[PDB]
Amino acid sequence: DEPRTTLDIARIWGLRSTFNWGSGDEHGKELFNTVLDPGLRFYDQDYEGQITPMEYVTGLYNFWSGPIELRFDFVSNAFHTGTVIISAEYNRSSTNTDECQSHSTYTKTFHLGEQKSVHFTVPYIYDTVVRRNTASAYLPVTDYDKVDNVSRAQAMGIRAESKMRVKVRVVNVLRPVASTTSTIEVLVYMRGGKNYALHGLKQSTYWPSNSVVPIDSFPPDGYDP
Amino acid sequence: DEPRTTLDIARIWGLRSTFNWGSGDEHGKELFNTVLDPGLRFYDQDYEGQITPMEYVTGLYNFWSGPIELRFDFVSNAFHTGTVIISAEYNRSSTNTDECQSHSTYTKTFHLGEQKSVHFTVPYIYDTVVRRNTASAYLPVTDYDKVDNVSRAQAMGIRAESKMRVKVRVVNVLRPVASTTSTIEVLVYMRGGKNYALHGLKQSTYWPSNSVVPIDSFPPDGYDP
Amino acid sequence: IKDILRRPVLLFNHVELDPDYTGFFIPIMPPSRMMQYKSGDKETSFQRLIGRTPQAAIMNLFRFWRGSLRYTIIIHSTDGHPIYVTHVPHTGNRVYGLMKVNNLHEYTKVPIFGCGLTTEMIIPSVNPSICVEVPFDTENNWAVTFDEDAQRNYSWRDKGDTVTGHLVVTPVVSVYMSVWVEAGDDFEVSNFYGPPSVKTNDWNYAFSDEH
Amino acid sequence: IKDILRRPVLLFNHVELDPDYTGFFIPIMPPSRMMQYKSGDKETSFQRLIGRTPQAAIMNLFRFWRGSLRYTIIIHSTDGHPIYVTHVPHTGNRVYGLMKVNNLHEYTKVPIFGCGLTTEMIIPSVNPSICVEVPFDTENNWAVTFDEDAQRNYSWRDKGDTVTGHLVVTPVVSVYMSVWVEAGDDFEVSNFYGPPSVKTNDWNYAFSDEH
Amino acid sequence: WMPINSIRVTVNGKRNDLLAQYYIPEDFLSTHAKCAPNTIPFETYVYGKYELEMKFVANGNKFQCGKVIISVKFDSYQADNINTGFQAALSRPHIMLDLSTNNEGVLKIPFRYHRAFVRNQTHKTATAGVRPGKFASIYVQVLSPLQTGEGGANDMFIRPFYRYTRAEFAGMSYKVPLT
Amino acid sequence: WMPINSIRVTVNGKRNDLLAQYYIPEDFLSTHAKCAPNTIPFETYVYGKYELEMKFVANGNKFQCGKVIISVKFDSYQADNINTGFQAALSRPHIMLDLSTNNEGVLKIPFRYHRAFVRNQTHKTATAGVRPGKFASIYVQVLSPLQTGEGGANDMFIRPFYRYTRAEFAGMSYKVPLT
Amino acid sequence: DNPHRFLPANVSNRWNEYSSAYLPRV
Repeated sequence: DEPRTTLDIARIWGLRSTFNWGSGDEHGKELFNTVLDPGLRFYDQDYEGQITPMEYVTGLYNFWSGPIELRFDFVSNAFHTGTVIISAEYNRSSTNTDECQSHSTYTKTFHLGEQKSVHFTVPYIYDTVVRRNTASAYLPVTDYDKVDNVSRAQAMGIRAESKMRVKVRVVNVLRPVASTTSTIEVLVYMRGGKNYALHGLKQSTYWPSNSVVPIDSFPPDGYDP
Repeated sequence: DEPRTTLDIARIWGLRSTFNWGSGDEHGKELFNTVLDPGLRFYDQDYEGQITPMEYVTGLYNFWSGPIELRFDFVSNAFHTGTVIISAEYNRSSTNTDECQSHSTYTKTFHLGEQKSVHFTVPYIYDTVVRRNTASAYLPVTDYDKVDNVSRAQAMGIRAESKMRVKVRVVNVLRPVASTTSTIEVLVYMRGGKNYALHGLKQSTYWPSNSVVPIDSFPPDGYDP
Repeated sequence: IKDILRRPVLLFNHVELDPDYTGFFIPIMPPSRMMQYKSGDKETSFQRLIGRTPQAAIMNLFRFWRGSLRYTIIIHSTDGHPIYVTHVPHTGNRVYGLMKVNNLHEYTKVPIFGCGLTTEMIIPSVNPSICVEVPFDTENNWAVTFDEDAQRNYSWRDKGDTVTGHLVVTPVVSVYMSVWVEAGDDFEVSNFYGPPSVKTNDWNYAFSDEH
Repeated sequence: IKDILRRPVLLFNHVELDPDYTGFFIPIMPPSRMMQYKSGDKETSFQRLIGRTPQAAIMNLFRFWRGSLRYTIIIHSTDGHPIYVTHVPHTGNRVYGLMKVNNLHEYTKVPIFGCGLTTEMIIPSVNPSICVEVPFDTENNWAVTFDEDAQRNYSWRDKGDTVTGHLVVTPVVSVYMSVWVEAGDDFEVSNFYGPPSVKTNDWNYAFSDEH
Repeated sequence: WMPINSIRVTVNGKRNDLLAQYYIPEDFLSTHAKCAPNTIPFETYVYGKYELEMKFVANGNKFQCGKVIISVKFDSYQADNINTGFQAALSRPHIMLDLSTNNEGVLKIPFRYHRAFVRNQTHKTATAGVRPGKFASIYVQVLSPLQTGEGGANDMFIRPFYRYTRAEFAGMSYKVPLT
Repeated sequence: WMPINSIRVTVNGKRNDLLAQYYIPEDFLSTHAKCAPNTIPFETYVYGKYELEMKFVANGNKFQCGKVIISVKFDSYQADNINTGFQAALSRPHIMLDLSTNNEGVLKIPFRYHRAFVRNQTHKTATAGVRPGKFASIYVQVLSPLQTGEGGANDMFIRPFYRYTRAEFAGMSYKVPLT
Repeated sequence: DNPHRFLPANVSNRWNEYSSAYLPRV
């Protein structure tokens, strides 16, 4: 049952994000919206938290390819009812208020009711056979050095930022009974597809941020109390 | 369809030169005259232009051999009429005014009319099995240094200049109709024969003369505007 | 996983060997969060980039490991002096760097390499580099990869279970060395822990494709 | 064509490696008009005769290339210090010579060879020369051979497609090196462009057979 | 078949002069024949592979004479100003038009690109890191200048026509106006 | 499938009230879903035969209740204001939507027209003697008014979707903007 | 500054490459 390859670890489901869906949310409203890049979660800010297994492992490689799977678990009961539409968008992105632009792409409409979960394979449609990682191959900065344009100019590579997105919009407004909660949380999982690939070993993007202590000489280094 | 060898590139037709043929040109007049040397176009001046594929590739080798093919495309119409004689001359050359000297060698008379093109294989007849290149094997002069006799005396080799020529003379004077042009242009193509050979890799004779810029560090070297 | 772990990871970058000591100790354990640098902590002989290697990232997921490790040691010299690399089995301690064993001030008459333990010599004039394979000479079934706190003073027998022994380098005269480590052919990992809490700031030190 | 391209072409003639930097970068691309010297332009570390080699003349005709290149690196020394040659895959930049990565002033504690990337060491005391084969680790099908203007600031992702990665040489102490390049066994060229506009002045620097 | 803009060849035109040039598919979408039904699938799809066929039809009189060459350069982005002569055209896949006889010529253009697909359209939301809509260049060049008789016509015309022999599209999206 | 404009059903809506109506194909070309790729062939071709399929999806809560009917009238030009009741809808091909259960309904619409073809587009040059782009009418009507509970929602929504099962086109011409 | 960086406006398009309209480049 133990994973043999890096691709086996990428096939483990991991919680990316969470979003709320309420009865106040009008039709065509973006409940969820993100750039699907397993290289970096953000291009414009620091990340700190529990990254998904497929993102963690993709951080070790310079290249990735293949479909990415998603799973939307709705933390609800039987009395909650509504409809959403998941949409994989390519090349160009849609306006936040324009639902019709999202509907034109590769979509799956989910009728929430008794079933409180839906799977979604995101097709890999790019100009290249593989995508290079947005993160760096080698980063010698260890002590949070204040960056300048000269430092950026002398970087390892140039970040090819992805414009490909997945969005979740309201089709039918959530109409739960008065007895139950009006708003529900939706857990967004991700993993690599069955034909997910990785290549080009490099410096890891992610590194432990909690309870990091270097080893000392036991017992010479003041272990005898 | 892509070329696999240097000999495959030498088998591509390439425009050497152009010459005019008019109604004023009397019989026995040299329309065309050149030394057939794929090593160098000129012995007594600089060359700059679009060199033929077979000359470009022959510049990479110290030795060459085999027949050379020619093609004379007459930029004319049906109403143009006349005759020329192509002549491959060996060892000794003919006088410009003496047509009879050119007629004694290996010749092909072409009757211009409906057909506006003629092919001509030049036989390889030399004292040696292969010919060495007239150009240098190694030239360290990069900055157009003003040459002296001491520089020439300390050259890589001695230029064995060829006396073999091809000429095109008027047999019958061009007699076009009054309605059309009196003068026409003739395009002279060349390539290596089916048994054209090359040997002895060396420094290239020819090198790019247009839009030559050396690489710089991207983006360190002032790419950030 | 095994293919990734079998490539070498650079541990020590040009570290001094001193003949006044017993030798430079290397604890037999793979690269992991245990050897990770943190901005502000005390300066060690270890390199700062061990934590961010592919293998270290993999070994953070598995808390068990069994089998042999391979150590590529390069002596920065071209002298005819022999530099000895002695293998110590699992005794129960965990140390690194230069150490005087039993705090003596003389070790030429009582060398660790001439005590009885398994030893191999490097002759820099012939070859300054060597690759040595250390066995799994321990009482335990598995060797523990990492702990939550490496510097915590807990039960002393359990404290030493993170290593399977030591590798001690002893010179004749003062000389520097560099050390790599990799997994052997006979090597396994188990006890999958899953991914930990992590941080990154790679975005900040690079331009986008739109200038 | 393949036979011609597989012979070595000398790139750098006795160029300095400095340990204050990360290392001497070599962009993974074959010889061509891109590395051609022009009389008057700024002086580079590259040799002047790369443009006039047989292989460079061939590569000017083909704008696509796929497969591996082989780099013969000679370190001008007989010391016991290890000089590391690290392979970087296609990241999207294009640089050469000595460079401080992220403009730091210390790289012994954070070496490029001990980050995780594929690396090979040279030990001049044993052998000052090495021959290393770099793979085709890129997203694109073909690598672009040349551009019309090498120094033009155009779309940044397309700008880096002329290389498939880098080869970084890092010393211990200050030392010089010389570098050749050739095509690998697994290597192809395509996208035939035909002959460009050219010039020569070889006639002028030689006597004729008639004095 | 879909016709594109007319080409004028004059007596003033010298050898090596560009009569016309086309960056494809870009120029067949948003400059030449913009209202063609050939351009409809490019509105919705973002990627594609494209193999073309280009016919050329000349109409010069019997008392005129001259030569024109049309060639193709595969993956020509930031390499249009080099290997761009009559000699480079004669080397690469090409056709030759005699201006007196009025012989037709057909260029069969395969897909030879350094990526798997070529991007169809630019967009405000889309990245500027990849310049789209260009996998090749076509050049129409003078090989031998046009000549004419006494009191003759000082120019004559050529008309190109294009068609996709194999146009596969990929990555469906919302429809957009072309450039 | 291509979605068209949303329909709002309120408690105020009485029996026999038109919620929406569609003159087809006209209204699917130049009002509803104008940027759809379904509308691309209508630009070039002047005539055609058209068999459609229209799916309807309702979303009312369990404490609501009501009935909606959708029907089709073939060749409805100058006969939309007669035989246009709930009773006429029940007679003609139709579907019935219960607003509580949220059952889906599909209308299979054949081509039944007094001519061979229907004209696709009007034009300045084209005749005004024949009114084009209308071979049928679709009606969405209230059968039983929407009702709700105490402090409940006073409205709920229905979404139509259309597709051509058999769209044959005839008479090619230059491309024009739709209406 | 470096003249290769940016093309003059008359010969080039918006993307900073030789315009297709500008025939005289050859």
